[PDB]
Amino acid sequence: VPMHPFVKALQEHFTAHQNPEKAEPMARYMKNHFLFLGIQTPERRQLLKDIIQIHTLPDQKDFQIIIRELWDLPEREFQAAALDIMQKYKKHINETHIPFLEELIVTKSWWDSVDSIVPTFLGDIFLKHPELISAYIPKWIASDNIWLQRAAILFQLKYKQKMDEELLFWIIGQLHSSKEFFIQKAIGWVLREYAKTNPDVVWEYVQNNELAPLSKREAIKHIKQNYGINN
DNA sequence: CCCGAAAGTCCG
DNA sequence: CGGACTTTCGGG
Repeated sequence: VPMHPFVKALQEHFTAHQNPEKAEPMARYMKNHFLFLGIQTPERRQLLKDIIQIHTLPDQKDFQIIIRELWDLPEREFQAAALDIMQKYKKHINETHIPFLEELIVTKSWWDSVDSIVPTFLGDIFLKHPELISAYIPKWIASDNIWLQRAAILFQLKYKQKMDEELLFWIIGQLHSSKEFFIQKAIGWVLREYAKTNPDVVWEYVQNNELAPLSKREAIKHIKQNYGINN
């Protein structure tokens, strides 16, 4: 069965505008886990737009198929484009897509893809269906996969006043001993971000609970100005 | 334009 | 460890 024509067209059009000179530092930035064509986001967005203008966005029946086929291509720009395309199908994504999103998180995994899946797509789903959080988050924390663990930490990133504080701090407690940079840093990020909404609660938490040095430092990067640094 | 964010390197 | 600095991207 041939590649979906929309995906074939995108592959052809991206490849015709590849930049091997830029591809080398772009690949180094992601610690050489992926090949790159060398196309940065503004042009990549336009090249996708070109193909949508010519071919139209595929019928929603093929949405998951398109994403998978792009996910399976070697160069990282195709996963970046896949996430752009998923946003165009946003209104069609719901709680039944959580396993599909899980599988994107644990394949071709790195911070660039995972951070574009978790606080937005999964965040929105669990905001609407908070009763489903306990069907997934305990498994993610217990798994060997650091990107599912990072997903558990960051899905509430943008919740602001809708943050479930007890849940957030419980998740962080489960993962606070991790020696993995991407877990320590995710903990720092979500605390720093939530501190923009509720600085008193984050300050109390970090002064009175164990965290990796990196996590605490990142958490209070801004709010330490509000409370001061004791001698 | 600006600022803040994932990262990243380089150094003491 | 953590500070100083780097580009790229999202967003006000």
